[PDB]
Amino acid sequence: DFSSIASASSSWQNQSGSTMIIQVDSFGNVSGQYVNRAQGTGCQNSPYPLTGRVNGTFIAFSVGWNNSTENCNSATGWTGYAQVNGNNTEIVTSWNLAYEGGSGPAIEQGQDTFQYVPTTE
Amino acid sequence: ASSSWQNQSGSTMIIQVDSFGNVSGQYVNRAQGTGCQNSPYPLTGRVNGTFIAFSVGWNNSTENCNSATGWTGYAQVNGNNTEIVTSWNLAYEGGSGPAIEQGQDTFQYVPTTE
Ligand SMILES: O=C(O)CCCC[C@@H]1SC[C@@H]2NC(=O)N[C@@H]21
Ligand SMILES: O=C(O)CCCC[C@@H]1SC[C@@H]2NC(=O)N[C@@H]21
Repeated sequence: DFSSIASASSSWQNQSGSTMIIQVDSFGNVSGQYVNRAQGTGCQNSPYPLTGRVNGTFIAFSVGWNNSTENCNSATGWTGYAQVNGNNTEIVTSWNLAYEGGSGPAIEQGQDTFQYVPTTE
Repeated sequence: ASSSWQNQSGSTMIIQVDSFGNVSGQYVNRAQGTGCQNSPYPLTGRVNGTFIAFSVGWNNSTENCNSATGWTGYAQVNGNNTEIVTSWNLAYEGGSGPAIEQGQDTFQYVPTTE
């Protein structure tokens, strides 16, 4: 359960190198900070707030791509589930990125799997 | 600040945008064939200019669908109409195990809930 995650910060990285730090409360809110490091994308290396909801093993969270350091005129939402892989827990997700193309507004699809990262010294 | 929306499926939401770009409200699901219909669910999200993403976990203690959905899109001003064009994913327990369904919703701006 994402309850296991409650009342503590926990960190998570995806295969494109992005990290998020997330707080899950007992009310099922998700708060955190999202550092994007995926190539081909604006808004990298700078923390973006994030908010979402957890229900048991499922989660969905949201980021708007403005934090005052960089604005990419866009937003992303992710939806997925926690699962145990080997003996790591990860979060499997599909995501959409809504942004301003030059042909017009577009919405790009993709997938991201986040691995739990324990705190390091 | 506060506004109501209905999508092609008859589903309804109310959203407040605060001074930090947070979205808050509730979502009432009316899409045929789905769980968790006709019952308020918490909604949270973020906005950025004309773009937005929001999230719901389908759990309220009246009905838990073991389930969560995220939407991402943009508002556009279609004359008298304002719309939110979205794509969504719904992650849920399927028969094989956990799974993720894709779909799309256009939300029409509701002036005064008719
Ligand atoms: O380029 C932008 O408009 C904002 C950054 C985009 C980041 C996307 S969102 C989904 C995918 N997962 C990531 O960690 N980064 C990309
Ligand atoms: O059946 C469930 O697991 C909960 C109901 C989910 C309703 C989906 S979410 C996306 C689409 N838009 C809606 O207003 N309803 C469906």
